[PDB]
Amino acid sequence: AIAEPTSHDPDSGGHFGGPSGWGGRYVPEALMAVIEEVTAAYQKERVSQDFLDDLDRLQANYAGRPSPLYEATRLSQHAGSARIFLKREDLNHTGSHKINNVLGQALLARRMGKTRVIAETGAGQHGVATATACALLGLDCVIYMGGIDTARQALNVARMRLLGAEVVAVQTGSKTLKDAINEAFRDWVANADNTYYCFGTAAGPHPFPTMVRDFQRIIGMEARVQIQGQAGRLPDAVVACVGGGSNAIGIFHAFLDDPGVRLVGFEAAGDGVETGRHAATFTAGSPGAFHGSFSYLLQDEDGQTIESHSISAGLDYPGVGPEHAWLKEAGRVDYRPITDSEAMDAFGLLCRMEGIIPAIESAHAVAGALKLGVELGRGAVIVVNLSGRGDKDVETAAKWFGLL
Amino acid sequence: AIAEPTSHDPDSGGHFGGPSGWGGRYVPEALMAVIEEVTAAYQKERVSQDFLDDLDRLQANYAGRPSPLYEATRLSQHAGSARIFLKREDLNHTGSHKINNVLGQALLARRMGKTRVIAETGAGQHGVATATACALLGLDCVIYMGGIDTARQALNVARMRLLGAEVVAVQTGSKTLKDAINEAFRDWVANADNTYYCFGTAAGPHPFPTMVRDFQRIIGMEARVQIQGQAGRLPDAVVACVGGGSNAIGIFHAFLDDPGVRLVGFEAAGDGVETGRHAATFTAGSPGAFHGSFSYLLQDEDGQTIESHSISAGLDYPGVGPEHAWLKEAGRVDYRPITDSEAMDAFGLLCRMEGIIPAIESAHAVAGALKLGVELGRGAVIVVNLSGRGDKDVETAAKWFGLLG
Amino acid sequence: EASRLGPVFDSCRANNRAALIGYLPTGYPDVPASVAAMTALVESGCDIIEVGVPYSDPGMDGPTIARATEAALRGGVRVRDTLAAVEAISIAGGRAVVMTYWNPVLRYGVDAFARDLAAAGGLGLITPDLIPDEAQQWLAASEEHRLDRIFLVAPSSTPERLAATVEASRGFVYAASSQAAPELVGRVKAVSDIPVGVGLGVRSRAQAAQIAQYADGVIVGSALVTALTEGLPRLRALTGELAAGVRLG
Amino acid sequence: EASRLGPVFDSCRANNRAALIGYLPTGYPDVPASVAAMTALVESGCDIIEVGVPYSDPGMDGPTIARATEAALRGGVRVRDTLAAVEAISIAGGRAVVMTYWNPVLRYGVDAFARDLAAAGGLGLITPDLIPDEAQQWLAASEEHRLDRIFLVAPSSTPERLAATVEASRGFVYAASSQAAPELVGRVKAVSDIPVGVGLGVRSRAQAAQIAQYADGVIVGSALVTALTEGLPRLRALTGELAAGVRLG
Ligand SMILES: CNS(=O)(=O)c1ccc2c(c1)CCN2C(=O)c1ccccc1F
Ligand SMILES: CNS(=O)(=O)c1ccc2c(c1)CCN2C(=O)c1ccccc1F
Ligand SMILES: C=C(NCc1c(COP(=O)(O)O)cnc(C)c1O)C(=O)O
Ligand SMILES: C=C(NCc1c(COP(=O)(O)O)cnc(C)c1O)C(=O)O
Ligand SMILES: [K+]
Ligand SMILES: [K+]
Ligand SMILES: [K+]
Ligand SMILES: [K+]
Ligand SMILES: [K+]
Repeated sequence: AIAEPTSHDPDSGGHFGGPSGWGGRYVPEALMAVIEEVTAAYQKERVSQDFLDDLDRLQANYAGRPSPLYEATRLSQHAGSARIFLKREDLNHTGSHKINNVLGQALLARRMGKTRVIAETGAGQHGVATATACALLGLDCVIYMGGIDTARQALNVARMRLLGAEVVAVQTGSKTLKDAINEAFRDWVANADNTYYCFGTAAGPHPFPTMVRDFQRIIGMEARVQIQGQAGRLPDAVVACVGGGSNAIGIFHAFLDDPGVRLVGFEAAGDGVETGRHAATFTAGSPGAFHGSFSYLLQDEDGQTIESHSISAGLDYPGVGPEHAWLKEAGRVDYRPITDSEAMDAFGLLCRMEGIIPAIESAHAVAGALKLGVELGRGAVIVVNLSGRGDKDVETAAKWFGLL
Repeated sequence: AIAEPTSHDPDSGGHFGGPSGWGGRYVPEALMAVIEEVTAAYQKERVSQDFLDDLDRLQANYAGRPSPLYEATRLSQHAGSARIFLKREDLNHTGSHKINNVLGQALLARRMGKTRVIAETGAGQHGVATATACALLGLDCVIYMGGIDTARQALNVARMRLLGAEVVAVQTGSKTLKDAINEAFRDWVANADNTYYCFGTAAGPHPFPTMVRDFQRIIGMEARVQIQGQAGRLPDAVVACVGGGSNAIGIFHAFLDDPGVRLVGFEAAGDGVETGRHAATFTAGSPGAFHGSFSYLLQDEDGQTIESHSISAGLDYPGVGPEHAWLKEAGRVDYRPITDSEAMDAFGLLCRMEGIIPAIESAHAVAGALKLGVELGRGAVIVVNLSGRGDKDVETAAKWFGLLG
Repeated sequence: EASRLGPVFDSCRANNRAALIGYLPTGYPDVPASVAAMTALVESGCDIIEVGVPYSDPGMDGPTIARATEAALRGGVRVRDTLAAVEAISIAGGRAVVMTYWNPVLRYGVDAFARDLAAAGGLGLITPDLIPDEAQQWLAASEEHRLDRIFLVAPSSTPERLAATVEASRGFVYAASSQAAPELVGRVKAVSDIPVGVGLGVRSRAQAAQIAQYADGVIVGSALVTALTEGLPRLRALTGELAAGVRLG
Repeated sequence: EASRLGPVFDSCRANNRAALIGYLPTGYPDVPASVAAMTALVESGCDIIEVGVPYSDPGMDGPTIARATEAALRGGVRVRDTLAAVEAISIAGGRAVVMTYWNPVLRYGVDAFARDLAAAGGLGLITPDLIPDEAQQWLAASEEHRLDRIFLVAPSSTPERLAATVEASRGFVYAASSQAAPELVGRVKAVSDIPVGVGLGVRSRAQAAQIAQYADGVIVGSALVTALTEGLPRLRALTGELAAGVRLG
């Protein structure tokens, strides 16, 4: 459904909310030629039937869409007897929602005649998906990953290399997601004429926030149809974890114009929001320009980026996408913190109750859904985006629970 | 409707092709009470629409069925310009076809009032699947796994433990699949009153060959519809890898009565069938009684079991299911060996051409399809059962391809 | 006609005692040593010797016998050594039956193995993983070569299977199995007069005498291996104590 | 009327030379040492001083400046130190602009920072990650407080964006970047007469001389940091050499 725009789209400059100024392009002039080139190519191909046919063919026969919606009845007793429905993005090829965005952008990269694709990765799921599509389409691929993330997500490093993608370990700064983005940015600036930057979350300069969301909208469109078919009505709440915001905006968007549907994003609170070791951008951050957009970020009084901390590599990011900043300002979505301990408890609970090993990212959403079920009460319908599976996190989780 | 007891089912004693043919029940009398109770329970529930509805409901919303069928166009030149179609069981929940059989059997165990489920595992996919269903259904779970397999499939060991299952490392014999089966067997004979045995392949005593195959039939049923939609005709061949035989029989069955469709199963040849370090049960084995059935196995001149070897933990098994023996004797299915090197070559080719990291088991089927494509030629349509994904084999593959040291 | 083992149980019943049935695996700790031990069992009062065929995957055996058969197979024991052990036991004046899993018999050939076992003086075959449902070939060779056929019954056996298993057995029925053993013997007595042997992890004279109160035969195996592992004199002493237990006066 | 840096480039044209534009980051190796270094730049012949604001994630900076600003931040440098450095330069008789990424300005407040930069004696602002498309608040602040606004053009800049960028600049245009540096200057000279500064990793007197043959200003930064790291006397000598290089025109 990418051919038709939305009433929630930004202006030509990538600004959400008019005077608020969320989004935009806070980039060097050296990137503007390729940034305009990607923007124009996306506007051309999003209405091209050949493009849409290729994307749909890959989502069905290659990625495994639609992903199912599963009512986790064994969680209900632990969620105030609410009814928790899991949108099973963990079952996509490569094991997360990232493949949705990557298939779109990889096909676009080939349409533009780019010979080289680069990407950042934190949890390694965007890196694997990108490597996956570059193997499939025959494109050179280089993935940038913080050195700390290469250690705690080592399964995905080896998957990427088996898929024939180069992996560059990033040792600057906090050696995590934001530092991988910094290094890949520098690569794009130097090699813009032949290199496509396949960005993995709903942030960055225009057109990335909108384009990523458009490729992820398929999640919420399926979920909106599936919840009505299974439950007979729209949900009381749709929730998701929020790193940069791609899986959350993907499942939220189809429900934006449903006034009775609560939308709740759950962000990583690490050791606790009062400890200075968290990634809770909305809870503790403030507006600013960062990584190409105007949005929220964790920053000190001079505007220096504060390094984030989370047990989850995929949420360990001090920024957040501008459309979420707009949705928070409008009061359409609420954003709440979930700590390391809360996430890991929900992790174990989902293992023992439902036989689903989730990504630690997605466990933050499950943890918040459990709390929201207690708030909403018996019979409330809550759709949860289960963004990824937890094979990459099995070592961390076994160590956490003493299973070594 | 429901796939009624068609003409391929064994007799009431579990025999394929005659009352003293393949299959049967070569078990101690100490298990016959629980074997007859499982056989009666399965015969009752396989014709119950409410049971099939429960299984179908879990397959659709929990396991992600149907799995797609993907034409791997970038393999064609390595397959004599044939067209390779991948049946993507790797996309099932837990990452393999094993979840199809486990959901059927765990629903059955719950229908019987059993509270404790035991299972063997080699690659750890059947163990993870069993542990997954036991968590989902509130059953106690104990998985037996050979000590050598717990080392080369360590990812699945931790998955099983996170799912609340006890994992028992088996140190007897070759410390692989056949030895884990022996230990799970000993557990069953001691706890036959309250424990259900969730067997993970199309072997063992009746009713396991038939019941496992029936729960995996959905693979070939979907694929037969999907391939006619995509290629416009029935395939020239359907291929799969063969350990005990569950994923192969699962995709073969819908095609048994299509006489123009070749069926080829590919078994693990390890270092080579002439080296004595292989698992090529049909290539080098002979008929005998093993693990509760009469079928082919690797055995010496006295009937002692010859230990098998494969880089693939899931194919590292010296036996094979009795229905495959019957189809081989009948000439309906051909069985051919694939070495470690051929399988790892196909593993790496699927990685860099299609972006799919397969199970090393499944890599044997891809490798055989490439060879088969050369034999059949340009335009041949070959359906391949991609039985699982290769996350469990990433460390093994990384060493093989020099990504470590 | 009469079973090959019929006279033995008749003679034991006439002396107010149970038959002592002793098991040893061929080739443990090696072929000559195991033959010497089986001969020692004959000399020490065993009425029937169970000659065990070591098997690669013996799922029904406890760790004591499993380790011993593993050692025998490492030593190169062959199925034909079990036949030679039967000869030596026949020559020593003993009475031998073979206990084996079914696949070595299939590999040997059922009729061929039955022929050679009877020729070596064997009196019967105990088949722990062959149920009567699959025993068509064995039933024919058992009648042709006049060998007893000892099937197993279990505490879990349904009434139908227990009756069919007893009807199929000749010589005695193996009641493999804390009061489940005497009531399992009682269920066999309720449908047939065939002798019943009991295996129950017998380790002492006292345990053998407990079984002799209700059973026609006391089966001992694991304890004989353990005794042999210590030494041949320890085996003779233990077998002497066990032959005392099966006697009631 | 005229740009704040207008007279500075006028005095350089009359002397048949390019302006020497030197960059140093505030707070490296510490705040007092950096101000002493920036004063030395004025004394050693720098026409314009670029005072850099250290930023936590300086994606456009090379390793020399990025590591120095990182060290400055480890030492606790603050944005107010930059304004104190501009005031010291103005008192010493120098002409200072501030080079900064945009978020520190957003955090400070664009108007408040423009006002405080003007009051410190600063003459302009260089904005490497602010394009005119987002510069609405800065344009208003630039005019209100009579500050030059130096945007960057790139070799890859489209003709339309180069024109819009040049039109939006006051003081000079920073031609950030073979033959691409003179070509980029020529593309600017074709649409306007505004001075053009050129940064090109200048390290030697000869390189400054080459660029002075077509550019209105020569921008040296990384080499000045490298010299300060060796020591303040090394910075004085290198700045002198570069000062002579821009007179070669
Ligand atoms: C050597 N003879 S044995 O030890 O008595 C003997 C007989 C039978 C079987 C075993 C040992 C191990 C496996 N087995 C089975 O029947 C079986 C297979 C798959 C699933 C469930 C099963 F129950
Ligand atoms: C401190 N100012 S900076 O160094 O010039 C600067 C400006 C912009 C950006 C970066 C640094 C890194 C990230 N970034 C982006 O625009 C971006 C984000 C996601 C995807 C693609 C992108 F291109
Ligand atoms: C960081 C990337 N992953 C983030 C992630 C997230 C958070 O990213 P979003 O863009 O907010 O959806 C959620 N769930 C899973 C399974 C994830 O892997 C990555 O793989 O590079
Ligand atoms: C042995 C088990 N796996 C066998 C296996 C096989 C071979 O087993 P079959 O029963 O022949 O399908 C094929 N593909 C995958 C992914 C497998 O995991 C196991 O996981 O316990
Ligand atoms: K690639
Ligand atoms: K329902
Ligand atoms: K931002
Ligand atoms: K095999
Ligand atoms: K700079």
